[PDB]
Amino acid sequence: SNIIRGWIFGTTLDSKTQSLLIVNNATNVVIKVCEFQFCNDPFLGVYYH
Amino acid sequence: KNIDGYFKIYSKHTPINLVRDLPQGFSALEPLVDLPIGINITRFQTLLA
Amino acid sequence: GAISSVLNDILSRLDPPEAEVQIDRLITGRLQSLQTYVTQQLIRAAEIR
Amino acid sequence: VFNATRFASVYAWNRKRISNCVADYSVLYNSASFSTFKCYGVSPTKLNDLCFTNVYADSFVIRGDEVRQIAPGQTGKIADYNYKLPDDFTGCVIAWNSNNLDSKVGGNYNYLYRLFRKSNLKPFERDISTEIYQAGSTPCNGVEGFNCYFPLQSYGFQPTNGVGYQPYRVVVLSFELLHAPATVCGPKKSTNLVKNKCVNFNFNGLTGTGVLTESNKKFLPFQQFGRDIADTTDAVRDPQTL
Amino acid sequence: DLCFTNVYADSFVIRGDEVRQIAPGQTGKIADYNYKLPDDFTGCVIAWN
Amino acid sequence: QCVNLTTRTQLPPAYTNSFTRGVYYPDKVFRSSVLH
Repeated sequence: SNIIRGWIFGTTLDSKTQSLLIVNNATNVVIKVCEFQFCNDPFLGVYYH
Repeated sequence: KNIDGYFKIYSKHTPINLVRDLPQGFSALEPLVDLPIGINITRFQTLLA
Repeated sequence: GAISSVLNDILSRLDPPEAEVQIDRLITGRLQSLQTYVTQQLIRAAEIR
Repeated sequence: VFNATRFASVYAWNRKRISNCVADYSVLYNSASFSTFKCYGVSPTKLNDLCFTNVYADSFVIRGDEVRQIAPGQTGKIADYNYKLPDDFTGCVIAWNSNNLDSKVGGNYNYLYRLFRKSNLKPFERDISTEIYQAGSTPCNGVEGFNCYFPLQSYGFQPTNGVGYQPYRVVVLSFELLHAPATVCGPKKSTNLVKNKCVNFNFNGLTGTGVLTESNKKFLPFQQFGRDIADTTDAVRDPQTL
Repeated sequence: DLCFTNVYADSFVIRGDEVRQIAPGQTGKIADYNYKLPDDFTGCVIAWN
Repeated sequence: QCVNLTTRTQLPPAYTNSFTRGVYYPDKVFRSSVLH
């Protein structure tokens, strides 16, 4: 069901370091290297079927 | 893997028929892209839907 | 001990000032291989004779 | 890349992917300023004969005293701390002077550098972290103080300083070579393809003597060169037509 | 201690950025175009301001 | 973003065997009927 969406590759998983974020938002394969505000539980949900 | 600041990814997709524990088989993984991320990766997570 | 095993790579990469450092490593590696092989043949020919 | 307006700093340096173009270094000789020019893994006379797969330009501005630090196997505040080159670095280093543009009368504080780093990071790595370095035993808690120094300082960029203190621009080229399909190849005109005759072939810079025949081998789309037991190139792929 | 047979002086004036180009196996507007040194060049290069 | 899930059940990290997984092409080079 395409549940694996991507990863977050970082050092400390925080804004104190530079991290990789490879995801897929069902349109484009998004690969970004930014200073991310890391959430404790990243997810992408589908709603109200 | 991230060695010498050169993130190598290797992708392989094949159809399977599986309920349970990882199948006894073989598949040669092929490189898709090459990402010059230039970071340090020690910890990571995985997105789910 | 050289940067590569192929003679055609060093002829396509390095100058003859920098290739004689590298090709003479290939020549010595191939001559010692032949001096290995002729040693293995003469001892074997002494066994057959 | 070489004639841009403003470069980036050394801790965060722009890495523009050079793909699908003609590597002609004779265009740069109209306005040439190249002070040092060293290719460690390759030779500069083969730049027109040999061509490269994935050319990456490493553009940043540092102090003129630390240009020799950009080398595989050196240290410094540039080499050991933020911009490290690999041990197997097969590439070229192109650097030149920038007194006429990057020197300000008052001072150019926009070009920062990393002076305090905790450990020895991996080569080809960028570091945009602005965390306060802990030089002592007390926790810094993200503020400055005793043994708590801000890691990003700036050089003195004035045209009246010493020439070793003057900012030198630098662009370093890195590539994978003779294993991958080549996208960037320079202004050497290709010739006709001759089959069933012993010729002197040149495929993506790889020169040698061989016979070109058709085959039933089907290469993968990421594969260019076919090799043998003896490790020599047994088959290539035509980059123009499939 | 060693002395030489046919010493030839190569006297000219170029830009200060291109002095390292005078070497066996380099390029430039001086090395590649008009003043080229041989691959088997056994000699000395003396330059000054 | 900051809101975490509440249906997470603490379960022990069990172990799994792999048969022959983890093999990739080390470079971009074609090879035919060889053992490299």
